[PDB]
Amino acid sequence: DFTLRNARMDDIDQIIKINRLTLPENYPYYFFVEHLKEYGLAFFVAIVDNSVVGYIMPRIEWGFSNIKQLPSLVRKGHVVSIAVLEEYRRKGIATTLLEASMKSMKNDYNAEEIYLEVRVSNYPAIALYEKLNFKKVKVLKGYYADGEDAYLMARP
Ligand SMILES: CC(C)(COP(=O)(O)OP(=O)(O)OC[C@H]1O[C@@H](n2cnc3c(N)ncnc32)[C@H](O)[C@@H]1OP(=O)(O)O)[C@@H](O)C(=O)NCCC(=O)NCCS
Ligand SMILES: [Cl-]
Repeated sequence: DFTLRNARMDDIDQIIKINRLTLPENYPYYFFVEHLKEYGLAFFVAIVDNSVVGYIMPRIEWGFSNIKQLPSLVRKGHVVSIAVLEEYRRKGIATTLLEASMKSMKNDYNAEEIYLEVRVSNYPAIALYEKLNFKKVKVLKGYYADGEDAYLMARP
């Protein structure tokens, strides 16, 4: 089984290692640090045997809604990055990380809606998000480097 706690500065080495093994968007270390500094309460790691096997990196934003029809300014949570090491997948880790991060986005940071972007080919993640009541809002054409479309997904 696994446990969740808030990420700490000394987790970043392991967070970056997971990021680089699992995802092509390889953000600089300082990028991870900025999110930990500003939105840390909603930045979680999953722990198995005193090591990090998963994380969720959040951002809290203010701007136009991705959900309302008429332009509408809101406080919104943004899932920037989420990953689980291969060996530890399908154990409910990402679900747990997401539920924990979303709680904090709303309760610590006053987020009113939550959104993310995902590769249209990333069926495991799309399935995860739809389980947690995210809906496809629109296709961001050619969002990824090389040209892959993203779904913008958002949750009221
Ligand atoms: C997407 C990812 C974070 C899922 O992590 P996870 O801990 O394995 O997810 P969970 O175990 O909580 O799964 C929750 C739901 O996700 C879906 N899912 C996860 N992996 C799946 C897969 N291999 N095939 C089909 N559905 C999958 C299922 O609907 C699952 O619900 P269920 O098993 O009860 O039916 C993980 O596969 C991953 O680390 N991928 C690489 C990084 C990445 O793509 N992150 C997202 C970028 S936007
Ligand atoms: Cl691409």
